[PDB]
Amino acid sequence: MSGPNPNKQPVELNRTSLFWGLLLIFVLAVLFSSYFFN
Amino acid sequence: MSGPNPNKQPVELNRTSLFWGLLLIFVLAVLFSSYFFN
Amino acid sequence: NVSVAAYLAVLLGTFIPVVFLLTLYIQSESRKAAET
Amino acid sequence: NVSVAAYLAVLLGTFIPVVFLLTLYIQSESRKAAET
Amino acid sequence: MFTLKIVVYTTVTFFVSLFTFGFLSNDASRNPNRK
Amino acid sequence: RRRVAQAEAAGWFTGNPSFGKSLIEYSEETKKGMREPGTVSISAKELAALRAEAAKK
Amino acid sequence: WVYWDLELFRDPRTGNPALDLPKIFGIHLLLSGVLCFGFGAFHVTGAWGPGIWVSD
Amino acid sequence: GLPWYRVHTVVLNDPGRLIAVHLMHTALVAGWAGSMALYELAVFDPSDPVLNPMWR
Amino acid sequence: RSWLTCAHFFLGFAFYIGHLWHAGRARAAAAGFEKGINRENEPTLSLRPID
Amino acid sequence: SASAWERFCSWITSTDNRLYIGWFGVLMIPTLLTATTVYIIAFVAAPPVDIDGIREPVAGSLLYGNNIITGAVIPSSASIGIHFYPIWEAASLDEWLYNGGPYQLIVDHFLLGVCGWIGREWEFSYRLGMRPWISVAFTAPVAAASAVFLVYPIGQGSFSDGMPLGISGTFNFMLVFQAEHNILMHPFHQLGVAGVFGGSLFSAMHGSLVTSSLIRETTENESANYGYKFGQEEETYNIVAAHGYFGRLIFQYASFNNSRALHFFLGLWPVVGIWFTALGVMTMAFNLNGFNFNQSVVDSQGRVINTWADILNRANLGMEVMHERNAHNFPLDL
Amino acid sequence: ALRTRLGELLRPLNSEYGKVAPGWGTTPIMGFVMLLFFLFLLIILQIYNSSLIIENVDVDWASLG
Amino acid sequence: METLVYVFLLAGTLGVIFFAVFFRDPPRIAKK
Amino acid sequence: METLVYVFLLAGTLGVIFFAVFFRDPPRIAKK
Amino acid sequence: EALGIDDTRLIVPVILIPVITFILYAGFASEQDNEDFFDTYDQRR
Ligand code: CLA
Ligand code: CLA
Ligand SMILES: CCCCCCCCCCCCCCCC(=O)OC[C@H](CO[C@@H]1O[C@H](CS(=O)(=O)O)[C@@H](O)[C@H](O)[C@H]1O)OC(=O)CCCCCCCCCCCCCCC
Ligand SMILES: CCCCCCCCCCCCCCCC(=O)OC[C@H](CO[C@@H]1O[C@H](CS(=O)(=O)O)[C@@H](O)[C@H](O)[C@H]1O)OC(=O)CCCCCCCCCCCCCCC
Ligand SMILES: CCCCCCCCCCCCCCCC(=O)OC[C@H](COP(=O)(O)OC[C@@H](O)CO)OC(=O)CCCCCCCCCCCCCCC
Ligand SMILES: CC1=CCCC(C)(C)[C@H]1/C=C/C(C)=C/C=C/C(C)=C/C=C/C=C(C)/C=C/C=C(C)/C=C/C1=C(C)CCCC1(C)C
Ligand code: OEX
Ligand SMILES: [Cl-]
Repeated sequence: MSGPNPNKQPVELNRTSLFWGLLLIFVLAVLFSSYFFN
Repeated sequence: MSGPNPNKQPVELNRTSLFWGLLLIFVLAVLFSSYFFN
Repeated sequence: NVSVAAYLAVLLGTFIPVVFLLTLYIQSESRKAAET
Repeated sequence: NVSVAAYLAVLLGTFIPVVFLLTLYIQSESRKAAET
Repeated sequence: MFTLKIVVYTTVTFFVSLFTFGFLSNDASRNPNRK
Repeated sequence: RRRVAQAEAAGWFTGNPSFGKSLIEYSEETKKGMREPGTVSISAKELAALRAEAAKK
Repeated sequence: WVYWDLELFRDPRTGNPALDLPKIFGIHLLLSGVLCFGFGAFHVTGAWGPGIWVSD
Repeated sequence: GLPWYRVHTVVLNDPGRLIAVHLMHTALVAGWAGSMALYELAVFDPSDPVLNPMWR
Repeated sequence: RSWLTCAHFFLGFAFYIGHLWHAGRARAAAAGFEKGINRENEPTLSLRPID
Repeated sequence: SASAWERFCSWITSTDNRLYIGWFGVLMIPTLLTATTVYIIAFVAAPPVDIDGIREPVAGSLLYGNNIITGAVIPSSASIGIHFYPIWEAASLDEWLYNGGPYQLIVDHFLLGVCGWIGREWEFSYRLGMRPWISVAFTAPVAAASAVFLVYPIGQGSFSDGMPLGISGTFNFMLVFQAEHNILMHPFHQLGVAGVFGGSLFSAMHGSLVTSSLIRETTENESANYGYKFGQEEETYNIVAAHGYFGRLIFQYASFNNSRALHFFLGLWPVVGIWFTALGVMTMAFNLNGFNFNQSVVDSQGRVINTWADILNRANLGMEVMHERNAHNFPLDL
Repeated sequence: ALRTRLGELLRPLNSEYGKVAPGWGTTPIMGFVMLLFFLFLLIILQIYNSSLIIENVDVDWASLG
Repeated sequence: METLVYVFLLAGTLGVIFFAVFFRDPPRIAKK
Repeated sequence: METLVYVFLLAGTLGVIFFAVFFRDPPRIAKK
Repeated sequence: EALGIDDTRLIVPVILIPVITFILYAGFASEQDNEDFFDTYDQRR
């Protein structure tokens, strides 16, 4: 019972998604840093 | 040529090492936080 | 002048999702490499 | 009183190696999972 | 303060009673070499 | 040989097939044989149907 | 999370993991009605409770 | 697999990638020198070299 | 008073240590594993793994 | 089929619980949880405590201006002494907080809990069919904790003299203890220092000798720890090789041929050392102090020629005249 | 699937997955109740909007007294 | 405000201890 | 001192752009 | 003050709880054999 859960699925993130996420987070930081600081 | 480097090796970290590293980092933070703050 | 503890906000909000994405990418790449 | 920018030191020095260890562990576990 | 005292007395008596009557319950037999 | 028995029957050798094995060591197995002892191979649909029939009514 | 495969969560007719959502909604609606009635009848009214904040 | 403390031994018998990691370390050191100089220039006060020199 | 108190506190602690030693060994010798674990029937190997 | 009490005893003494409870654990778990809860909440948020009894409270909690290093649960008031001070013996809860009652609560529960831990180590040694002398080894740190938390307050007549539940408080305890008893010159404390230094030496020595002579069972691209499998029958390292190396290092019978005798020595040296230093603190609780070699060297006339013990005495005097400010109204410290 | 005391107690409460009433069932009375709820929401919205003024219902901070 | 950081670090250490105890890698014997 | 944070964020964004251009996943046709 | 008892209501739990635990233990002991043995400990439970 405590063992193989049949709903276990792998999680993927290709390099395109990694670069999009990095760009999104860094651009959001660039945008909101001026407003958090002031 | 630009392709399979024969020296490529996988990197492992079992759960015991993960817990030891977490304990080490958190205990170091507990120890040095009082001195960084003052 | 500039309010403090906003350095923490900017740097942590930059780091944590970046950490999450880097971990996801490395995990996926190592799973692909072990599939081979 | 308590010096500022030491919050950044404490929190980043706590997070970054923890991030490194978590990424290593998740990468290793996914490589083991795809080895099966 | 009396209510806290009687609660603490009840708790200590309860756990000490469990200890005492548990070690009286043939504790030496509870070993892997029995039988 | 009498101690790998009486321990396999007790529940050892099952549950964590990659415990004392390194990444390369555990990758060398699960690719040329050496399944986890005490376990069998079964498809997900067959296992789901068996679990459905176990909880029938 | 550890004990996920409880027999309660499996349909007696089919065996697949299923939830009888209409009856679950009935149970939760009955519980929420009891909680709402109790809150408004004892807590707000002060029958057994403090009441709510009332200003001028 | 390699432990975390042996991850750099892959360039031990790879001269090209040994040169690559040496170049990366050299670039990091040179960049630290440049950035440290820029920060120190940002926080330096050259008005009074007698009572507020660079070591103060 | 200091001599008597220190000497008898030392001896009381030492004899508590002796009590623990001899009570443990008495239990282990009565049960029959005071000389070590039996290789043929190890009690731990016959138990279910705990995790 | 069995009675309810029999099933309760089977569950308490069960080897299938993730953490073994046992009958000693019945006493241990609630006492240790109570001490842990009170310690956490009193370390985070507790008002200052008048430890000296002179109406000059000392702040020890994080919310009153302390960090991890300076934070401590302050010992109880000197007005209390070693009187039993639970919550219900105070007029109010804040009076109990002012007089350091939490220190007594934590100390009593912690000492009961560590006695329970000794008994529980014995109990799970008995349930597994192994030899029960790990508890004898654990009695040494328990002896030291008892000496610094209960026996010293008993000897000095006040729970204010016990070791504070902190770090800087621990250092203050050490400094005042050196000032008033000269613990460095006490041979039992010297035996304890030899015990800890020798324990470190022997731990490093045994670890290096085992790691040096590991039997080759792995490849070059993996950790050497995976050459040992949990539950294997064969030995994972060459005991003869380590014995030969250590025999040629010092002399051929400076090593232990027997691994069982070697491990008995490993478990014996620091346990005996800590036993002796704990008993030394217990004896200095009743003012049987260490060696006094002050003014032991005089010249032909009789002028005092100082030694290192005299400089140590000067340091102890510096600590003595500064400890417990405004709590001494009389010349001697009896 | 392991069986527990609480699981066996609650089993009949989760045992009728997919059981439906044939046809339209109670849809018309459901629609009637939904219509009443719509009217009630409209009434209270227009009261809070002051588009519906009722006797002794003064939507104002001053009604607190 | 550093008290919050101290409490966070202590609670994180205790959480690491909790997960190391109860979510540890289960030891099993290998079939070597 | 926030100027340093602004410069760090801008340089990190430019580094992300650089790595996305030159260290991208190489597009290849599959054998479907 | 015997056992630190200053109010007579404190004696009710101190005496009562061991009585109930003894009742459970007495059921357990009445389930037992309860005849003399010649050994270091009794292996019958
Ligand atoms: C959802 C509805 C609701 C809400 C939000 C409240 C909210 C409140 N009520 Mg209230 N009340 C309600 C319904 C409600 N009531 C009803 C229906 C009744 C009638 C029965 C009452 C009767 C009532 C009285 C008589 C009183 C209140 C009081 C209060 C206030 C403090 C209580 C509190 O914060 O508990 C927060 C509770 C929790 C966060 C739950 C945590 C409990 C932990 C888990 C304890 C664990 C123990 C448990 C047994 C498990 C142990 C075993 C385990 C270890 C394995 C609070 C404003 C008190 C008051 O005036 O306050 C000033 C008060 O005296 N209420
Ligand atoms: C807490 C209230 C509540 C909730 C959430 C439900 C929920 C449900 N009831 Mg129900 N019911 C309730 C109270 C409630 N009931 C009461 C008090 C009674 C009277 C005893 C009933 C009597 C009843 C019957 C008789 C039936 C249900 C049924 C149902 C189910 C299907 C509903 C459906 O088809 O939606 C239809 C509606 C939608 C799918 C979407 C509606 C979206 C709205 C209209 C959009 C409006 C947006 C717009 C901007 C609003 C502007 C207006 C505003 C400004 C004024 C569903 C589980 C049916 C069922 O399956 O039975 C088991 C059924 O036959 N109910
Ligand atoms: C980008 C390359 C990075 C590596 C290059 C290395 C050389 C460059 C130098 C870097 C300088 C960083 C420290 C700044 C100095 C300082 O902290 O003290 C100066 C002030 C003192 O406080 C001040 O104090 C003043 C009063 S008083 O002094 O407290 O009394 C008051 O004005 C106010 O409280 C406050 O402003 O500190 C601050 O308040 C600012 C917070 C620090 C700035 C955030 C650094 C952003 C970059 C970090 C990147 C993370 C790394 C991830 C891995 C890639
Ligand atoms: C003034 C004199 C009167 C008071 C002093 C009394 C002397 C005390 C010691 C004598 C009694 C104990 C005998 C030896 C202990 C033992 O268990 O023997 C069994 C073996 C002995 O040799 C082993 O002996 C075995 C044979 S046999 O079974 O023991 O017969 C053999 O198989 C094995 O190879 C061999 O290594 O145990 C050991 O290896 C440990 C030897 C050292 C232990 C005693 C010496 C004291 C060390 C310092 C004490 C700690 C202080 C730390 C403070 C910082
Ligand atoms: C800009 C870059 C910034 C990043 C730099 C910093 C990131 C690097 C930080 C990683 C350090 C991690 C080390 C842990 C990693 C870890 O411990 O793994 C344990 C590891 C296990 O060894 P094996 O060879 O079996 O490893 C198996 C492998 O799978 C592990 O990779 O052993 C070691 O690494 C030896 C070091 C022992 C270290 C003991 C640490 C315990 C110290 C005490 C803990 C506190 C005690 C508290 C009470 C006082
Ligand atoms: C906290 C700590 C841990 C323990 C030790 C110690 C106490 C000393 C302390 C030391 C920490 C350490 C090692 C910090 C390291 C800091 C470093 C390496 C900073 C270096 C940053 C590098 C920088 C900006 C590089 C900037 C270069 C750029 C844009 C180049 C851009 C360009 C490229 C890429 C292509 C050509 C065109 C152009 C424009 C030249
Ligand atoms: O507090 Mn702790 O040490 Ca008993 O003596 Mn007096 O007081 Mn104080 O001096 Mn000495
Ligand atoms: Cl004085």
